[PDB]
Amino acid sequence: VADHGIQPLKNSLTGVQRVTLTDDRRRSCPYIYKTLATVTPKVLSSATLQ
Amino acid sequence: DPGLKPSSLWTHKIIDSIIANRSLSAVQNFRKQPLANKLTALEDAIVQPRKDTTPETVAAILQELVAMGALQPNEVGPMFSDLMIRVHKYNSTNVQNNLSVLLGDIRAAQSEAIRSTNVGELSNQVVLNDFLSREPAVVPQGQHNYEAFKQTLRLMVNEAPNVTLFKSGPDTLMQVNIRGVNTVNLNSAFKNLKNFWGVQLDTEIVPGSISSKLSSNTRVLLLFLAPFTNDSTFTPDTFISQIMRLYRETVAASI
Amino acid sequence: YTQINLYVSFFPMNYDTQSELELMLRNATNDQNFSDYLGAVNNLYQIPAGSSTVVVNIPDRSWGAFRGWSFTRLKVSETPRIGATQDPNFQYSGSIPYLDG
Amino acid sequence: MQFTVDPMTEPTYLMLLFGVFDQVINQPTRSGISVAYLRLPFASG
Amino acid sequence: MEVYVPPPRVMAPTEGRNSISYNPIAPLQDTTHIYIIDNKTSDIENLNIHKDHSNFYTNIVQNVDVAPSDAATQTIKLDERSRWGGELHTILKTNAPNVTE
Repeated sequence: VADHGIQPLKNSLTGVQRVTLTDDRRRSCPYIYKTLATVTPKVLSSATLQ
Repeated sequence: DPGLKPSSLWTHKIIDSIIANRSLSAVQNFRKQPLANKLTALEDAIVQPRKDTTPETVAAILQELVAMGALQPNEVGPMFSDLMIRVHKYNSTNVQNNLSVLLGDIRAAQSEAIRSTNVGELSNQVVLNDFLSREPAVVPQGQHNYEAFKQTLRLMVNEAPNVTLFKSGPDTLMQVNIRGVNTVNLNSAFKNLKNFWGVQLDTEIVPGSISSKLSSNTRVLLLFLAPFTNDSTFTPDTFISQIMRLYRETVAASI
Repeated sequence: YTQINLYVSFFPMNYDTQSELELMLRNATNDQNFSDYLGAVNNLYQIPAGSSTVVVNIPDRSWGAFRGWSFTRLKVSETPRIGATQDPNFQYSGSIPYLDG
Repeated sequence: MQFTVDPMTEPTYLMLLFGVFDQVINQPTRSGISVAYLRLPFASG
Repeated sequence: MEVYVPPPRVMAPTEGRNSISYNPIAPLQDTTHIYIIDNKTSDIENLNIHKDHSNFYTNIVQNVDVAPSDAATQTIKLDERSRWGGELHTILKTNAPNVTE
C-alpha cells in the first residue's frame, strides 16, 4: 500500500482510463491479479490572469 | 483591423439594445427568431462572455510597422506567433501595461493625422466612397444612366450644405435637414433601382406598374437629387431621365 | 507491412497573401468547426435466438437538440466489436453491415 | 422502446442509432492546437 | 433616521472555481474521491478482450443510474480556472514465484 505526493491533474478526466503497470525493464508484468488506486483532486494554483 | 474582429454581434447585443436605448427594430427581429436562437441571447444579458484582447492588441502594432514600411507584409506571419509565444510565457501586469501604452500611441498618432489635415471636413466622402465600392459597377440595361447617377450623387455630397451621411451596420443612411423623413437608405434604394435604368416608356398597357414599383424609400432619393442635376445628364427618352425632370420642376416650382 | 509513408499536399500560396490568412485564422472567432455526417450514437442491443421482442432503456438525460431515430437488425456472427485489438469470437470475412451500409 | 421483430434462428443485434449532433479547433500559437469536443443530446461530459 | 440596510448575501456560486462537474447530479465545491478498481473493467468491452491486470482500462464514473457503457464515455470536468493536483494511493496484490520465465 503506497502513498504518493501531489502530481498535476488534467482538466478533463475521461471515462475510460489507461492503467499500464510495468517492471523496471518496460515489460507488461503478468503476475498481478489485484490492483486499485484512489485519486483526490486538490487546487495547486490558478491559471486566471497576471 | 487586420481583421481579428467578428462582424454582426447580434447574439450579444440584441438584448441590451432593447433594454438600454429601446430599439424598435431590435424587438421586431427578436420576436421573429426561433426558440433556440432566442435562448442564446437571454444569457448574454445575465453574464457577458469575457474575451481576451491580447492577440488583437499585438496584431494591432504589427500592422502599424507594415504601415510605416518598417517590415515586409510576409513577416507578420512568423513574427506574430513569435511575439504571442513571449507574452504567454512572461505574462505580468508590467507587460499588460506595455501593450496598452504602445496601443495608446497608435491611436494618438493617427488622430493627429485627422485634426492637422482636417479630413473631418471630408467625412461625407469617406463613408460614401466606401459605399460605392462593393457595388457591381456594371448593370444590365443601363450603364449611362448608372454612371451619371453616381456622378450627380458625388456632386450632392460636396455641394449640399449639411448632409451627415452616416451608416448603420449593414447599410448606409443619409440625413438632410428636411424634418420628418430625413433619412434615406442608400442600399435598399439601389436594389429597387437595379432594373429601372434602361427602362423606356413604351410598353405600358396602363400607365403604372413601372412607377409603382418605385418604393417610398427610393422615391425620396429621387427627390433629394433632383435639384442638383441638369438636362445634360441621364440619356433622353428613358424612364429615369423623365422622373428627374419631373421631380426637378416640382421643386423649382414649389418655391 | 513493408514500409509506410504519409503524403501531404502544400498549396503554394504567396507569402504576402498567406500571411494575411495565417493572421486571421489564429483567432478565437475564426475557429474551424466540423461535424460528423452521420451524427449518431450507435448502440447494439442484444436480441436472443427465437425471441420476438426487445426492450431498450435510457434513463433521465438532457435531450436538447435531439434529431431522430434509426434502426435495423444486424446478426451477431456478422457484426464484430470494433475497439478491441483482436476479436477471437468474430469468425467471418464476408460483408460487415455495421460499418458498410 | 419496445420493438417487435420476426423470430429468427440465430441471435442478432439491434443497431439503434440516436440522431445527435457532433461538433469540434484553434491554433493560437505555432505548434499548438487545443480542441473542444461536444455532442448533444448525449453529452460526453 | 439613518436606518442600517444590510447587504443581501450572495450564496457563493455553483459551477465555481473548485467544481468537480458531472452533468445530471449536482457538482461539488470540495475535494472528492474517484477510484480505479479492477472489479469494473468488467461488463465494458472493446477495452480488454484478453488483457492482464498490468494493462487494463477502467471506468471511474460509478453511476448506477445510467449504465452500462454510458457510465463510460462521459468525462469528469475539472475547472479550467484552477490548476489541479491529485494524490495517488495504490494497493497491490501479487503471486510471483521465485523462478519463472
